[PDB]
Amino acid sequence: IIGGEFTTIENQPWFAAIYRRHRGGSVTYVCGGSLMSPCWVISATHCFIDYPKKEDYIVYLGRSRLNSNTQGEMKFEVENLILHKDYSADTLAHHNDIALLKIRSKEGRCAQPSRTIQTICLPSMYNDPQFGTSCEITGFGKENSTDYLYPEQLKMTVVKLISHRECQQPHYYGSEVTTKMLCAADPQWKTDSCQGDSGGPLVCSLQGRMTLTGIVSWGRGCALKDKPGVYTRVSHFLPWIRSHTKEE
Amino acid sequence: CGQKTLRP
Ligand SMILES: *C[C@@](*)(O)[C@H](CCCNC(N)=[NH2+])NC(=O)CNC(=O)[C@@H](N)CCC(=O)O
Repeated sequence: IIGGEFTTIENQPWFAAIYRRHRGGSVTYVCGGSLMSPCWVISATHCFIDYPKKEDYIVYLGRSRLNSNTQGEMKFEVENLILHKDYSADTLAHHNDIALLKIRSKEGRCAQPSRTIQTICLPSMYNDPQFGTSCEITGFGKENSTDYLYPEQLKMTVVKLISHRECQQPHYYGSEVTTKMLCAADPQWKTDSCQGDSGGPLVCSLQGRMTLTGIVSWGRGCALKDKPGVYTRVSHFLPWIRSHTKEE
Repeated sequence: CGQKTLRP
């Protein structure tokens, strides 16, 4: 992230840090997540691309520190990693970035939602805030497009939304921005998300409870004059998600 | 869901 607010597993209790292991003991941080039910996390597809193995991935719920154990945290097995059968990306954008991981306890059970371990509310049908709504994102993101270490303490920042009228313009992303993805930025060059941030929360609370409005996916450069941040609008994926969570 | 605890 490029905002400015180190926070904790109590400010974004639904966030799931996602890790990939190695034959040689270690683990490295891939992308974020969002609890939905007890055993279902939900990220972006472009993360598990080059290494599509549900077996060599470990997932953390209830953890604020990057390369260090947060007491009262739950480690999971990704017992089922199904992605989106229409994901594709071009020389700029990414379409249909959304996947679901079904997790199970090393002991044999799902999430036991508690203070830190909490779940988000899905948005209803065709329902998104207006183009002014400040929403809030987080993640162990890159603190600079050029920077290369992922900050050690979970981050957070608020950002204003943007319209089709706005983003579709010439000095922006033209026709690369579609209707199944939200554009977001601050007045100019101050805040944004970034790499490492993907697969994690655009957060706006609607009608009371804070819901999963969007999901970080792409953008040219982190925090750039006339260059928003794009999130996969969960709005349209509502049936997809529900269609897999019950049977197949 | 949307239940954000209070630790201020
Ligand atoms: C996969 C995920 O970690 C990132 C999130 C990038 C978010 N960036 C901003 N500014 N919010 N997704 C990607 O890296 C997908 N591809 C792109 O962003 C490319 N268009 C990168 C272009 C560039 O770095 O200038």
